[PDB]
Amino acid sequence: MAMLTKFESRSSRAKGVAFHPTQPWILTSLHNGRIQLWDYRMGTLLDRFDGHDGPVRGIAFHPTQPIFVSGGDDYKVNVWNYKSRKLLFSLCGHMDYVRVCTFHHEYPWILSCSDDQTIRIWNWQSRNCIAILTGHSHYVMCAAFHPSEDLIVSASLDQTVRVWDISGLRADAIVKFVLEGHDRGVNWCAFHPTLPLILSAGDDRLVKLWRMTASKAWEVDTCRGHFNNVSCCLFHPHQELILSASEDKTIRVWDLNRRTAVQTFRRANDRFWFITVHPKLNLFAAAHDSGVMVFKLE
Amino acid sequence: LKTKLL
Repeated sequence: MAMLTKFESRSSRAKGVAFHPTQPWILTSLHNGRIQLWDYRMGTLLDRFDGHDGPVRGIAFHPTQPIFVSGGDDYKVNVWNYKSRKLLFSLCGHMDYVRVCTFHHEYPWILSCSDDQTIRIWNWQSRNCIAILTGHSHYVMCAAFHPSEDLIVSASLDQTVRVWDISGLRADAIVKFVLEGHDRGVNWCAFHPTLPLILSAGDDRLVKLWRMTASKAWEVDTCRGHFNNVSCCLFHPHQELILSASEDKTIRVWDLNRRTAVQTFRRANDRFWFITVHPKLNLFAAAHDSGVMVFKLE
Repeated sequence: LKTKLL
């Protein structure tokens, strides 16, 4: 597989990346506490937002409104309007670092998760917390909404992946599955957009694929390779492929049905922390120690 | 005492 690199930012370490739905922009949230807005067509730094102390691990655009959300090691979830260029409000509530934050695709909700061992759901119009999901016994490193069902998947350093039934779209939330298999902490999880599958990535250097029925869930297979912690993973939305990124300085592509290696991409001296895909285009971004790369695959 | 700081 070929990587067609479209843009590379050079910066201090980047942690999060978010693709705008219609403009050729990405937000990149940095370890230094700054949030950068880049035009990746021209390669221009359009703006920089300063509203956190310490790393900014979570970053996401709203799908239709001129809003983005950021989440930081200062424990805050911040909501911004990028047209007016203003920080609108802070959702404080988390009691330790925020690891992820994202908007729901339809409801006026923000999802966040934290080292405080909770996943929280906020209504961004009323600006209050509407749900707190407890159960993990260590940091929650990742949480994500299912694209079509009332489910959330989360990953924790407690070595489990959890699937939560959220119900309460209309207690609010119950744990449906607890997935054990990783022998070390789990850093990331993802839903397939259409199949009942989940991917996870761990400090065991493994990416695991799981499947769900209405009543059961279990481990399908393992992507073996990576020689350090696997930071992030996702399903290719248009091909039967798995993508993963790791502190071993590689992005790897694997076949979804076989878990065989397809391609490895390396950087000389940059650990990878995060990968994402554009919500409409076949466009990917990866965050690493020296900035962010935006690329297409074959 | 904390982990995953990078």
